[PDB]
Amino acid sequence: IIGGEFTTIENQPWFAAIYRRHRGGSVTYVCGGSLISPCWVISATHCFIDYPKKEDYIVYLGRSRLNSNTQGEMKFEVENLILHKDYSADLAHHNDIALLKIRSKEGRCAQPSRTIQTISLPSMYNDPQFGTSCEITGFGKENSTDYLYPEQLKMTVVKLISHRECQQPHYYGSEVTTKMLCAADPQWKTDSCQGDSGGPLVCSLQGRMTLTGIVSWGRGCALKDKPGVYTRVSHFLPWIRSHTKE
Ligand SMILES: Nc1nc2ccccc2s1
Repeated sequence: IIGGEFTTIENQPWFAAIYRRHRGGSVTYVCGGSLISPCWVISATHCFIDYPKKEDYIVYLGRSRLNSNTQGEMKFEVENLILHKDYSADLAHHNDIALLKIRSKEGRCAQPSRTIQTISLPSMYNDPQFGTSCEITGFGKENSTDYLYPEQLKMTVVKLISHRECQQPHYYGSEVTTKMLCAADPQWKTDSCQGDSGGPLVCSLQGRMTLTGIVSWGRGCALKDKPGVYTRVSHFLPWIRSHTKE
């Protein structure tokens, strides 16, 4: 997250931190995700496509720090890693959505607590109007030029951009489809960045906090006329519903 503010997991208790174990034993951060039911985390396919083997991954819930344990956190293995079969990449990632079925070493799913909660899905084809303020959360870079990721979780606020505006040549042209959502700051001063992929774009939809988007792609970070692009969750409900019975 470029700009914005530090936070803790109590302010985004559905946030999942996803790591990969290497041969040799070293563990590195992959991407964010969101707990949508006790056994299911939703994220982005592009985070996993190069290493599609479920055994490679570790998921934490209730974690506020990147490389230290948070009191109360839960650690899970990935029982199933489900990637979208229509995924494609050209800048733009199409159908950039993934499901992780989580399972602890003891065979259990997430147990809700002060630091671990689920986020509601939107109803179909129901999104906030352009100009609406939403929140994004992640452990991604704080500056495009940084090498390190922040040790503490961050969040910021971005505003939804209409498809009409995002499709202008001077924005992203045809790279953006109707299954994607653009969001940015009016001054371009805050944005998602490398390492934020897979995490939640959350909007309040009729009084309910709702998973409107999943961090997917963008040209650079916090650049004029280059918004963050998000998988439009409300266009994938049948896919999510079918695959969460797996
Ligand atoms: N504005 C955005 N920059 C990035 C970088 C990596 C992934 C997602 C995004 S969205």
